[PDB]
Amino acid sequence: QVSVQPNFQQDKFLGRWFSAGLASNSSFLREKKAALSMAKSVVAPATDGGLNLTSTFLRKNQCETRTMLLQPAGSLGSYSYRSPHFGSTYSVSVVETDYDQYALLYSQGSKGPGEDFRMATLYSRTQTPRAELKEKFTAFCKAQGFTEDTIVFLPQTDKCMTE
Repeated sequence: QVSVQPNFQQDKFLGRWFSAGLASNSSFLREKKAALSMAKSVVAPATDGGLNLTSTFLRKNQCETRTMLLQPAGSLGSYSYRSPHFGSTYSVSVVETDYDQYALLYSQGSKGPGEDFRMATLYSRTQTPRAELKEKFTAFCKAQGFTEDTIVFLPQTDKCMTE
């Protein structure tokens, strides 16, 4: 069902990415769509062969950090995320990437209260992705059945982007 980047090279997907686009079926996210902001995500190899994703972003008047272990899930580019707080499991796939400019990610709830969740994410190596890259994201979101009102390009913040 979910496309995973052919011949995915985990060693080339590491380092700093910015979340520049988001689309989801979460009513909660839809309702604060306007208040959502760009996050800075750092990808590093995890001790289990998968990836650690550490994201920092501005919410209210403070920088928040979140860490996510992406465990290998059967093929390179396909991962599983298990929420420590809600026991929910999600499939996370790197659908398409050129490693030095952009990545398209797709996440799907599998088990638990988050089971019906689905989300597409645009990762960019810079805070200002070219229009063509934003086209690839819009096109992916539409094809996957996300509607125009749930697709957002996350505006940059002047905070929580450092180190």
